[PDB]
Formats: sequence, structure tokens, C-alpha cells
Amino acid sequence: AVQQNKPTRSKRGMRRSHDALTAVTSLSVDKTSGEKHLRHHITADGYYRGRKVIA
Amino acid sequence: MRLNTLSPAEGSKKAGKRLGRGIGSGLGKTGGRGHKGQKSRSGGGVRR
Amino acid sequence: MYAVFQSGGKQHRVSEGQTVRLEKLDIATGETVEFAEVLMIANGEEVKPFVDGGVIKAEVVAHGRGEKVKIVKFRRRKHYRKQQGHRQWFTDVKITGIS
Amino acid sequence: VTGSGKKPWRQKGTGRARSGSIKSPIWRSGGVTFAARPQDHSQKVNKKMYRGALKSILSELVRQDRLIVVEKFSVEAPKTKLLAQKLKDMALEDVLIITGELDENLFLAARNLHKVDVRDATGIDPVSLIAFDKVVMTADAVKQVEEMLA
Amino acid sequence: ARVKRGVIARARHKKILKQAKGYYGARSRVYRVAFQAVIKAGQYAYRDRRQRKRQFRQLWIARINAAARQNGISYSKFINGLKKASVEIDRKILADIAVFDKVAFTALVEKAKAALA
Amino acid sequence: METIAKHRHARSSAQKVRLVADLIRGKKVSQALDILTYTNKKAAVLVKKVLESAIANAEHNDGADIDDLKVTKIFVDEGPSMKRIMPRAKGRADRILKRTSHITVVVSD
Amino acid sequence: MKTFTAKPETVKRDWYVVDATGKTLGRLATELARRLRGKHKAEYTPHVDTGDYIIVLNADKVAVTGNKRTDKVYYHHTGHIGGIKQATFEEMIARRPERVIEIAVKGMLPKGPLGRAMFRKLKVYAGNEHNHAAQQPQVLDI
Amino acid sequence: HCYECSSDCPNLQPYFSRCFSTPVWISQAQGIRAG
RNA sequence: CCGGCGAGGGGAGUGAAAAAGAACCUGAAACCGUGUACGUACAAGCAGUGGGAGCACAGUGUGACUGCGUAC
RNA sequence: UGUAACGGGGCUAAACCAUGCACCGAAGCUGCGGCAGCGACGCUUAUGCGUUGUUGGGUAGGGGAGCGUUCUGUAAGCCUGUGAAGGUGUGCUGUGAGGCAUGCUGGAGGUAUCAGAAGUGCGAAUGCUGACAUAAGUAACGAUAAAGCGGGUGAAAAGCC
Repeated sequence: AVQQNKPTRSKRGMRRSHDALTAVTSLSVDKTSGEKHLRHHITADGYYRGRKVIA
Repeated sequence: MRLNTLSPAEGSKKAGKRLGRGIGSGLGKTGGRGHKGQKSRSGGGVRR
Repeated sequence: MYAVFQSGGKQHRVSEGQTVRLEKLDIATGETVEFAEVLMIANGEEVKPFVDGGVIKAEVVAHGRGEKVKIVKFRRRKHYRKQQGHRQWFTDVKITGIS
Repeated sequence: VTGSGKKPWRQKGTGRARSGSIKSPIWRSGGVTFAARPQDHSQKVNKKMYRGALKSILSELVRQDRLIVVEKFSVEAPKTKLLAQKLKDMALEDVLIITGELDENLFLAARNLHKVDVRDATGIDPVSLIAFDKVVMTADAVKQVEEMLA
Repeated sequence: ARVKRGVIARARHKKILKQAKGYYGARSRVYRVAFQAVIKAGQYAYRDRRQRKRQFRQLWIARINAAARQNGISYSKFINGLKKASVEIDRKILADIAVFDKVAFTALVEKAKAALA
Repeated sequence: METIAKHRHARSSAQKVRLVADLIRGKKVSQALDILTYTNKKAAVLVKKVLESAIANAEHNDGADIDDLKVTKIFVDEGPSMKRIMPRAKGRADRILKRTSHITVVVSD
Repeated sequence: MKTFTAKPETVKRDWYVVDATGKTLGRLATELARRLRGKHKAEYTPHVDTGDYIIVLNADKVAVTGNKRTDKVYYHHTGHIGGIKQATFEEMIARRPERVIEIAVKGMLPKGPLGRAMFRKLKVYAGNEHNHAAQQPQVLDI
Repeated sequence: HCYECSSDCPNLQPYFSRCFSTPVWISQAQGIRAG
């Protein structure tokens, strides 16, 4: 329930081989306002798929 | 015959045992006292 | 054209114009030195006890000390430790003759 | 050390090393182990060892020509300027003057000069006869110093 | 005369961490681990100055044995045949010949095969 | 010309900030900006402030020309920890480390 | 003057082919391990793969003396608690007769990354024909 | 702006050294049977 | 100037010096990063040591493979 | 627990017995170079140094030599703003503790020598103090009475109004 030996710099970074965040690299431009947005999300100004939805 | 030229006679000054100061001195880790008994304690040693 | 001679308790195989490092010979720097005891001269044709008249003649280059070795003696749990350094004297000779 | 004799924690039970005083010398801010006391660093010198030394220093000062005997060394005014001249003609810079009389005119005139010391032939010592480049003695003073060293 | 010991304990520690370059992990950084890394590394260095002279004699003997057997004799009969012929070349040079001048080794084997039998 | 902007004593832990820093290491500074905009971390809001400041530190002082900037160096150091106390069960107390960090963005044409 | 060491680029391993019909197994298998390792060469150096590529042919016709055909058992364990499976020599000749030469040679090669690479140069075939005509293997007569 | 506050420890342990170490009252480990 | 009329930072300036900027002389070590060279994804164990390629630099660095080797 | 009673592979000799020869094999011996202790040497003419003999595994322990640190004298001396101590590298050389030179930081003090005095050398004492790791970005976020929306403000609102 507790370690017998302090793990190393090696094993601490080996565990964080999968802690690395994944960037999006998939921003989508809107066809009526040219805003980049998340795919299938509305824009910051409230356009979505060419239509003004939220305003 | 200046103050930085005067020496003692040879052998007039022996150094003095410094105990418990490492392996090379031959007096480390017990202080010349051996292992655990009455005589190796601080103040130990029987009377005359 | 190489030959085998034997100088500092060890045997060396040298060619012409080669420096070989030997044990510390006590001959001054710049003096020609003969090694009359040549074990085996070889070429396209080879000559092997000792040879009869082949002499390696060299020329003394330098008298240095070697890279320092650390001698560490250790006895675990027994309160014993001993360091010592060592630089070994050598003699470099450039080989100026294979007979 | 200012502190209480309270044992800091209990002897058993807590997993900390056993302690019994906050003023133990292993601890920070408590206790020098073999702490100093004011002591006397004087040594005994035998009189025949003290006199044998001074007879052996004065014998060596005439060997390395650092004893110069004068017959009078006195200066008229109690002025450091005159004595500063006193040894230029004498060709002295680091000197110890040893006189037999109680000359207070000469005594003040070397009180500011660092390398010049005036004595009274009875307080000359080991380290003063060595740490000066020339020792200059008046002839009345070398009569007394010859006497006390027999 | 109080003596602070930060300057010469730093230097004594720094001297040992400098001998521990290239060691893994805390054996290069931590003094307690790096001290007994360096003391063990000097212990091995003493021992393998003995083992170096054995490991190379092992390596020469294995190469003379191979190069004798290409010339049709074993190492034992080649070394016995050289001693009966009073040839005094050591095994360092006998192995040096065996890779660099093979025709100077087939002559040595012949001078051993002759004076043996 | 390398242009530095720093954010010292950033109140997020350095391991949390270093996750977001590896997203924008070497990227072009326009692409680095909207990686940090659609990253759902608190460190993403912190690092984007330094990058947007290094963008203005370049074009106000050293020169101009936003569009050829790149996030050349990006590295997170550990600032001084603020030490706090969480009380635990049975009288016990623990030390909480409010771990600060030092975000440094070096932008460069 | 340092002793020569062979290099793992300038070494040139030659291809040999061996007909293992009627040969005593570990008398065969120890000359294979000698030449897989490279101890028959004056250029031998114990940290470099200096050996040869040996093609063993007719592995199923390898011979053992005595009663070893029915009494030499091959023990392997599968990692599970039952585990200890075993096959005699004649069962091993029926199932995978290539394995008999390969097991015997593998115990005679050194243990480690290098001896595992010396095992890669032992091409063992149960039949009489290999595929390595392009490497032009010389006949190595045992 | 009045910053760089300290790490005010608990007012229980007067040796801040062990303040975050052990509670120093009772050590209950109860399963010991040696005979 | 960027920022939230922030915090922090980048300039400009002072000064011999701001890597003396107040969390301020010097600033070690543990510990934590970034950049670069080399090694590393079929290889078993006190992590070194002896041998040793290859590579990268201008001797240094790394260290495949390998012998011996169970800390204090 | 798994072959598990050649170390293994394997061996019908690679096993036993007898004989013989060769070889391998240690830090033993020899060679080569170095160093030290002890003697015998009058070898020298304080006697160093030489010549020969032989010895140098070591715990407890005894004996003999040193190294370095701080402080006093030598020191109103020498070094030092044309860069001290310290820190950090590198190189050189001592049998060792170590020593020296120097590139960069540092920005004002340091001390040949020979003596003198010791708070004189740390890896350990479940040592003491500070700092920082580790587990681990894990457990948890303290009553399972419960929240959802729309406005507002704001740099930002699940929590504020």
C-alpha cells in the first residue's frame, strides 16, 4: 500500500507518456462569416453553418 | 633568527591522538576503545 | 617489413617509422638504441630462436609518465580503505631500422 | 543554554529519534559539547631557561650584526621630528632602543613611530629582541643587561 | 577558533561527484550514492587490471588456436612445437601475426610442425 | 529577434502548465493562438496571455510582422511554493503546496 | 599497440550447407556452434558475430546413439501451473524435426543478445532442399 | 502589495520541525501476538 | 506597450552594475525544466568495470555488443 | 510451483580404469619498470645519499609520518579594483589527504614562509534545522436537503444579484 523504493525520474516520465494533451488541429471555417470554430459547434458570434442562429 | 625562522627541537612536539576521525587515522569508529563493553562507554571503566 | 623484438619484459611488433611505447629504458633522449635480440623479421620473406644479424635500431623520443591509475582497496564492513595513485614511466622510441 | 529540562517527546511510541533535552548538542540552538571556559594560557619558564634564552639571543644579535651599542642616545626636545632624524644619520628604520635611564623625552618621541621602540633595559624580552631589525643599546644599558644575565 | 566547514566539505563532495559522471540516476547527483559508486568503481578497476591480462591471453590463445587449425594443427601441438624449436614469441604477437600476416603464420606453423615431429 | 514574455508566479502548477506548453512548441504563432483557444485547460488561459503578450512585445519594441513569428522556446519553471495546512483526521495536519510556476514564451521571427 | 578486433561491418560471413543425415546430434551440433560463433577464424573476437551462415539439411535423419531415440526427453514449461510438457526424441522428430538441431545448437551458443544473433544464422531444414541458392552455400563436409 | 505571506503552521506542535510529522499522542497498532 | 484602469512582463530610463528591481550582495547542492550530441522499443539482475565497434564534435561526448560483477 | 540428483547443451565416449605426452589455468612464481619498510654494509665521513639482503593481506589494537581548515605572531610585510574571498569549469602533478595554474561569474578582501592555538575535517547516530523530491496530478474536495432557467453586472458567472 506504499512503495518500498522511491521511483525514478525515468519511471515518472515513463508514466506520463500518455499524459500528453492532444491538440485539435481541426478548426472549421464558417461559410458566411469566416470565423474559425469547433466542428459542429456554433461560432463565437453565433453563426452556424451559414445561418445566424443565436445572435 | 627572526620570528618566522624559529623551530622546535625534533621530536619535542608529538602531535596528539585525535580520535574518531576516519579510517586513515587508525583511531576512527571506536576511538581506540574496541567494541561494546564497560570500558568503551563514556565515563565507563572500573575504579582502582 | 615488420619485426618482433622484446624490450621491457614484453614483446613488440613494430615497423619502420613507427613509435612504440616501451618500459622506462635508462638511455637519454635522442640516443640511438639497438635491440640486438630480434625474435622474428618478416617481409614477403620471413626470418625467425633469435635472428642471426637482424638488429632493430630505434631512436629515443620521450620519457613520460602514464595516465594516472587510481588504486582503491576496500573491505566492506571491516573498516578498511586504502587509496593509491600510479603513473607508470615509459619510453617512446621511433623505429629507424629493421635489418 | 536557556531552555527547559522537559523531555521533548516521549521515549517510546512516536517514531522520532529519542531525545531528552532541547539543549542537547546534537540539536540546533542548544549546547556546545565541550564548551570553552576562560583559561590561563601562560606557561612556566625556568629562570635559567629565560636567562639562557636572552643570553642566546644577545649572542646571536652580534653574530648577524643587529646589535649596535651606542654610548648615548638621547634627544633634546621631546619631538618625534628630531628622532625621525635621530636614525637617518644612524641609518635605522626598524629599531629597538634600549636605555638605562628614565628618559621620558626620548620615550615620547618614539611613541608615534611604529617601527621604533624604547625600553628601559629591564623590560627587554624574547620577542622584542627578535622582531626588530636593529637593537641599539646605550653603554649604561648594556652594563645593566650584562649584569642581570650574569 | 570556530571552524566552519562548508568550503572544504563542498570541495570534498564535488571531487567525488566529478568522478561519478555518466552514472545512472542518483549515482551522479547524490553524494551518498555516488560515493559508493566511485568506491565500487575503483574496486572493479583494481580487479579488472588483473582480469585484463587474462582476458587478452584468453583472446590470443583462441585466435592462435583458430589460425593453427587452418594450417592443420591444434594450439597444443603448435605451442609444443614452438618450444621444441626454441621459438620465444609470445601469444600477443602470435595472434597479431595470425590476422595481419597469415603467410608469416603458416611459416611459423611449418617451423612448429617440423621440429615437433 | 527573440522576444521574451514571462509570467512569473503563475498560480497553476508547473506540471499542469507544461501539458499545454507542449501543444504550441514550434508552431506558427497564429496556429499557436487558436490551439490555446480551443484547449479546455486553465493553463491554456494562462499561457495564451503570455503568448499574446509576446506577440505584442515583438511588434512594439523589436520590430513588426506578426505573421512570421513562431513560438520558438516555451518552457515552464517552478516558482516558489506557498505552504498551507490541511487539517486531517485525529489531530493530524498535512502540508498543502500551492505550487506556482513561471511561464516563459519566446517568440521569434 | 592494441590487439586487433574485428568489426561488425568488415566481417564477411560465408554460407555453408551441411547434410545432417546419420550424424550424431551433439557431435554435429558442436561444430555448428563453433562455426556459428566464429571460433574457426583467426579474426575471432568474442563480442562480434564473426561466424558463418550454416544451412542444415535433412535434419530429421540426425542420429543419436544408445537408447536416446526413445529416452531423451525434451522438457519445456508453458508458464501455467500445469505447464511441464514433454516430448521424447522420436516425438520431436515427428512434430518439428527442425527443432532438434535448433535446441541442441542453442544450448551451445552463448546466452545474450549476441548468441541470440548467432542463432539467426542457422538455417535448419527437415528436407533435402533449401531456398538459398542465391547465397551459393559451399558444401561443408562433416 | 503585502505579499509573500508565510506558511503558518499548526499551534499544536511547538517544534515546527515535526509539526507536519506525527500527531505525537497515541500510537495504536493493535495486532501483536508473540505468544 | 500586452493585460482585467490586474498580476506579471517587454521596452525606455537611472546607475559602474538591474543576471543590484525591492520575492533585491555572493547565489552551492538536492530538486525541476528547455535546447543540443549520442544511445535506446527481442531485452533480464547492485547499473559499474575491462574490452569495444559505430556515431557526433573539436582529445571530448555517447555507448551497441561483450567478460567479470549480489550496495553501504 | 518446473525439467530439477551432469551447472546446462549434449555425450556410447565427451563415462570409468591404467599409462604416457602436450596444453590451459591464480593477484603463486619469473620477466620488466616503479615505490616503501627493515637490516647488513664506515658505502659514505653530523651522516645524508649509495650498495646488497630480505620484507610490504589485514579487523581490534599499538607505533611512525603527514594533509587541509579557522585563528595568533612573523604582517604598517607581500598579493589585491589591470579584480580578493567565494562559486563554477578546465588543465597540469603529488603515493595519498591534496596542491598549483587558469576561463567565466563575483565585486573587496586575502594571506608565501616558519612557528603557535584548536568549536580542526561527517554518510550513517529511527541524529538536529532548513530546503526539496517520492507516491501523484493519485486520494479527497466534510452529511445523498436538489436543483433548473431567464435577465443583470463583469475580463470572465453552475456558485454573486
